Amino acid sequence: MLGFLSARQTGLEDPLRLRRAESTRRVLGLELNKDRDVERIHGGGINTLDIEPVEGRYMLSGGSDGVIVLYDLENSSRQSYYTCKAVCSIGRDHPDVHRYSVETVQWYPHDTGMFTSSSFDKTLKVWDTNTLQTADVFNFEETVYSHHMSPVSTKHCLVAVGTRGPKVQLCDLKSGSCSHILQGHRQEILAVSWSPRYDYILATASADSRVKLWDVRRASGCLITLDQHNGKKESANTAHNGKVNGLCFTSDGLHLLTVGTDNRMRLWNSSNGENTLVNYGKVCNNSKKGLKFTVSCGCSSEFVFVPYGSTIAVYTVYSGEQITMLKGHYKTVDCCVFQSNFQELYSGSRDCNILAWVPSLYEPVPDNPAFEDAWSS
Amino acid sequence: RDDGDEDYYKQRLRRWNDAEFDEGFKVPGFLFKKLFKYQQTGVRWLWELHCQQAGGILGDEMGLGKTIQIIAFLAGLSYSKI
Repeated sequence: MLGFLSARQTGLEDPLRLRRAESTRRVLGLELNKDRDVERIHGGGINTLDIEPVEGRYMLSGGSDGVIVLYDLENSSRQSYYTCKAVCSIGRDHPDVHRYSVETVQWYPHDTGMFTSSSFDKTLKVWDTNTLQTADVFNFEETVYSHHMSPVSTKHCLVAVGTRGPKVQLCDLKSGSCSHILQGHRQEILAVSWSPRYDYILATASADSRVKLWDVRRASGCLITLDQHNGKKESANTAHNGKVNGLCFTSDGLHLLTVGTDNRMRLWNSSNGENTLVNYGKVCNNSKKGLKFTVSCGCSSEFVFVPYGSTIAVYTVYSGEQITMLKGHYKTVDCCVFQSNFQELYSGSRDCNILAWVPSLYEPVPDNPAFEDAWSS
Repeated sequence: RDDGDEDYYKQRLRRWNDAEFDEGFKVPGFLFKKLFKYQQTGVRWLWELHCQQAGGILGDEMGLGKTIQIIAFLAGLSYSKI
């Protein structure tokens, strides 16, 4: 610690070294709400979370009852153990409320004045953050399992939505569109995620055990249908061995992470599509819906936090070793988000509470009355 | 007659015997001067469809010249050897 500081002011080590080292140390020291608490307004289980792309201050949340609650995640008070209050909530009284369970929500990249929520009521809604009303409503024939917006594209505002139908739907915020549709899948599309490196590259995961790398501009099918055993190469080339219900690109976009109900997790090269043969052990996954997970950014070695039953598992992205299990929840956890600036984690589960995982090893120095054994003598 | 006959084609050959775009694409200069301004736009628009690997409908109502814009893009593609 001190050696990292001294090596910084002296100039032996580049200043990024201490930051990456201290960042990865915070992730390893993650523990429950030592100085935090999330205000509970979700009557049902919480399905999704998203931190704003800029300034990472307000966090959306979508419950199983349809209410969507926008949160505040910094200590406006002097005292510690602050409670993460909710600036606003779109509840039952709202005229434009999701009648049924809202599956995933997302902040629009490049500004915080608009956010999109998609529910099981077969609709994707565009919202105005300031006025808390809608601007565009996109109805769909089948239920909606996921939707993603490109976090890096500046030439378009396409939102990719995967429905229970076997064919991807590409809606454009600019104009209405809602007609561009990608064919090549066979069953329910449980996860869609754009590539942070390439603007027009999209990954779609569906129940036919196939993940396809698409190019939206491309007018002829898919580019790569990822296979498991890297044979010579569709109605074949199964990406997993069951139902692929997860998708998370790495920080730089060079590799793809997928989770299926085969209790297996795989890391895939983004360009060619060959799997990198990182085994990850057994990753428990019985979810029949979209499973949301995240990957750490700005650390020495990237981490991946994937829901694991009633716990969250932390793995090294490339090494594939199990770091620790964050046993905090009582029901199954379905969404986890990562606060890049502060190396904190927020977990939404089905016990109707968002848990905050904050780095430990910083404690007040006294001059603990509860920390003693009471054994008789 | 068409070039279906090899002998005929060879006979014709014996008888017979530069703007750049963003991605890198050059057209024969001796042909670009023979078209009009709108035909240049169609050639650029057609090559714009080449970058995205998507098709297109060229709906210029008759008399504007449909063959030339296809040929100029086709000839330019052969010249550039992309």
